[PDB]
Amino acid sequence: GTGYDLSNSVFSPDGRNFQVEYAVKAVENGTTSIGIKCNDGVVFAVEKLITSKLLVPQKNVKIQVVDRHIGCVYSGLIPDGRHLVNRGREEAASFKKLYKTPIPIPAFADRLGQYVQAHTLY
Amino acid sequence: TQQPIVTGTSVISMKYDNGVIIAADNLGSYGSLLRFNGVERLIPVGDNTVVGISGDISDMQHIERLLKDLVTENAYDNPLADAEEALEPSYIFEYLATVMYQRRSKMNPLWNAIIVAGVQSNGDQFLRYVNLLGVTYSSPTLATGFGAHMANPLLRKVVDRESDIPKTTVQVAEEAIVNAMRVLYYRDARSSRNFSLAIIDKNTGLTFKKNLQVENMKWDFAKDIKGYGTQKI
Repeated sequence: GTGYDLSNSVFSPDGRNFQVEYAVKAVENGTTSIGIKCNDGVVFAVEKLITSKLLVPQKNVKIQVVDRHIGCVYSGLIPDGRHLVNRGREEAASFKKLYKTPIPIPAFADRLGQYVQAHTLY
Repeated sequence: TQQPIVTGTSVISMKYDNGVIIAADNLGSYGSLLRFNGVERLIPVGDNTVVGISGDISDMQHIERLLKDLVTENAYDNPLADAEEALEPSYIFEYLATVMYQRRSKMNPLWNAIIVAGVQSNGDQFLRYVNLLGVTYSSPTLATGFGAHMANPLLRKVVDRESDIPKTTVQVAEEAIVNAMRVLYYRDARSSRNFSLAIIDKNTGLTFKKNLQVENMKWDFAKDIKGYGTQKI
């Protein structure tokens, strides 16, 4: 029948998860942000909408650092993005703590990836 | 409740007109065995703070990485981690102090004695001590282990009351520390010739000297010492 898009872990009859797809609409409504991979590093840039002259420049920082060597930026629901960075931070500390070497980027990517995926399971 | 294994002897230090000095030899002993000669026991945190650690060296390494985590975490969501909201000597101290007293209170101490040395942002000298019991105190001179008994008396001859500090120069201060390190080498059976020294000055910032040796030792008179009483030859 209908109503496949009401609960988060539900497969629609064509095998999709509509709640995820709705979340994507919140991303699209976000301000724009980018990453440019150069020959020895990466640049991150982001659009900060100035709603009013009452805002303070440049005092609403959106780009976040994880550990000492990782930059994160996100578009969409901002508090969600901070929650994700928070988890990235704990995860990167836990990795350094045990393995001594600061977390390699693919390792770190998978850490967030497994954790984001997890919120599409229940 | 534990017992220390690999150990570091005295950390000694004082404050002069413009900042602080702190010194520590480069050795980790294994009981009577002088096992490791490369041990750096002065831990710089930032450029206004050096942390000298005596006691169990496994516990020191642990404390050492706590400090790095503390610098990393300060810089999270902080566009002022390189000014104004950078780590202050007193912050780093209160943290360590908190951990020490907490571990003691769990009956599982961090088997150490720590002296935190640096210059605060306003310019004030910071010098404080915490140990494996969480006991804390400040004085114009400070020292752990043998340093407490042999270094402090030499150092207090230079800075004997607070009013002596603006009188004491860096050269005079640095002189005392070096002589003290030599006296310790003469008389502390767990000590080492090689040592490190750090000066944190309100105008020169952090100056960290590694691989110093004890020099100018008097040993000559040993040729004249024969027997233990009546022997003439």
